[PDB]
Amino acid sequence: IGRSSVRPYLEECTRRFQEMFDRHVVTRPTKVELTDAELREVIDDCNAAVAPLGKTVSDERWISYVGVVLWSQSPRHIKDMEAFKAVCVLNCVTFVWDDMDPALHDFGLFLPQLRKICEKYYGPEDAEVAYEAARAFVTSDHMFRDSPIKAALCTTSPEQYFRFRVTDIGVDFWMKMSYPIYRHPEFTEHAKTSLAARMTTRGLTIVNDFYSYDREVSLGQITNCFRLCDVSDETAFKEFFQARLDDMIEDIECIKAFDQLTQDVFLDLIYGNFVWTTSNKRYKTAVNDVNSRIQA
Amino acid sequence: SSVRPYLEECTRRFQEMFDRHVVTRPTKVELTDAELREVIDDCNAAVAPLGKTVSDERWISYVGVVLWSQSPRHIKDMEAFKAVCVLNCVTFVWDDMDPALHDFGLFLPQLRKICEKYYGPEDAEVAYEAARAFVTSDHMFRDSPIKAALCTTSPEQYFRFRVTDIGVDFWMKMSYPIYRHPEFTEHAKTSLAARMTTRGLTIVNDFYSYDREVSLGQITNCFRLCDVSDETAFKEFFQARLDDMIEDIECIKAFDQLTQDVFLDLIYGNFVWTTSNKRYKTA
Ligand SMILES: [Mg+2]
Ligand SMILES: [Mg+2]
Ligand SMILES: [Mg+2]
Ligand SMILES: [Mg+2]
Ligand SMILES: [Mg+2]
Ligand SMILES: [Mg+2]
Repeated sequence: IGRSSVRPYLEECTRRFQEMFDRHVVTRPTKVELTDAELREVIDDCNAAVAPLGKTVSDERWISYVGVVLWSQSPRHIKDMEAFKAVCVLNCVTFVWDDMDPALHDFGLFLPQLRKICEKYYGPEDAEVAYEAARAFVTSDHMFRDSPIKAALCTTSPEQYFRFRVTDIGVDFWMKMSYPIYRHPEFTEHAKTSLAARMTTRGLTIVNDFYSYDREVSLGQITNCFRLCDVSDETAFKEFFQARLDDMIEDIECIKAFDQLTQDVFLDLIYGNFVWTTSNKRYKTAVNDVNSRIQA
Repeated sequence: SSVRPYLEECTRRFQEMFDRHVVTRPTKVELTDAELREVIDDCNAAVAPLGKTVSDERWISYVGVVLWSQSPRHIKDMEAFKAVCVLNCVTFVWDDMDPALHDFGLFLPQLRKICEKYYGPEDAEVAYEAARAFVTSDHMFRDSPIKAALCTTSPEQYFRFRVTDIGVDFWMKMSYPIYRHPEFTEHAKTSLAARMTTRGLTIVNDFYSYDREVSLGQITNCFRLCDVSDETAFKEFFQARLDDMIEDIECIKAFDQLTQDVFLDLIYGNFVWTTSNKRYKTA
């Protein structure tokens, strides 16, 4: 398995995902429109942050990354657009880190840039929280690139895999830098306990694992739950896919027990990510110029 | 209902499991009589503004879990160790207190005082934030619809809640200064450490504290997800929880040797304390 694929299922599963969201979430996500200059403010900061790492990346590639933030926040409830712009920058620059050959990982060079982004957009205390989460994320991505721990958690069972993904997919980082956008106390506390990350991990990870399976197997990347099944076996795939859909539904139904603003945010993240993932260049083909490995 | 009809068998089954999968037994940390008094003085000073007194016996009951569940082979900082002793004991008191007794204005400063006494500046912020998050979570979720949904839906929703609520995430973020081991610090700060150890800690505590919490109408206990009266269903459910512990423990063994030691000493350590301590023999 290195040239295995979920291509045959692409159509049916997208419809299965879509019908699950129509039944259980209902409310469609709405894309944040960035003005002319906000978009270039963001992209300018993004280049500045990765510039020390010595790899050019395109405005096309930036706008691929930033799409998840434009689509998966909660525009009904946004209050702080400076915090929003920060999440755009931080998520974009850590995507680059994610897509990057570990030889290009310079902490001494990159970590000061993360701190600068945070101090620019947040107040003193939010900046510290956003930075520790940024630091932990890029440190975790680097730590596990060939770790035996990653192999154990990703090959043992769904539970061990999703436990790894709370940090690795970046959703704990996302909550801890997104709470200042909303200035909602309940959500802020769920972000700080990581309950918010834990509630949304499977919904984000299952969707992303399906649509990025082809790219990741081609690159030898083993962090994908559908590697726990034989995708060439249609019966095994469909049974596994079904249990992953049950996981998403159970999570969503428990999310509805949270207060109204908080659950709106959780569901806009799960559903928004699905709209971005299924409409974006990054998940259209295994290898292209917005998702190719950034190497030596 | 009660799980006393099962206590004898399940204790042996727990032990058999640890003997096979962990083997290395926990050992109790001995404090000098000076150290014990410093801890108890710090504990009494932190709870005093809340207006409740705590017997010296009940403090030593609480501190048992820290004496037994650290990894004495790897300790490099006894000031950090006494911090955990103090922080664990005082947050125990907060756990057992009626929500009306909860006052953040008075208690949060005492937590920060403790962390500032025993830790460097960076560690003190990490320990204090985790202490704040724990007591704020325990308060927030008393009679919360969220807690009811997460504890009555499935084991998976339940254990997700317990990562924070049982206090293991707090434990790791206040305990990594004890060891100054760079890998363990990172797993502690990602909360991977807490996630790896949540079920081993929670399943044990849930079994032995089931009787108390059912009497007090507390729902945060996984054995309320099965019918403890039906002994077939109980044995089935208890086996699945045992399988949960075994899988976690085998995956923990892929962590580095020192980190793996701390994780397993934590889970096994808590089982010995729980089974022997005053806290868990009557409601
Ligand atoms: Mg990744
Ligand atoms: Mg990736
Ligand atoms: Mg992926
Ligand atoms: Mg309790
Ligand atoms: Mg409790
Ligand atoms: Mg208990």
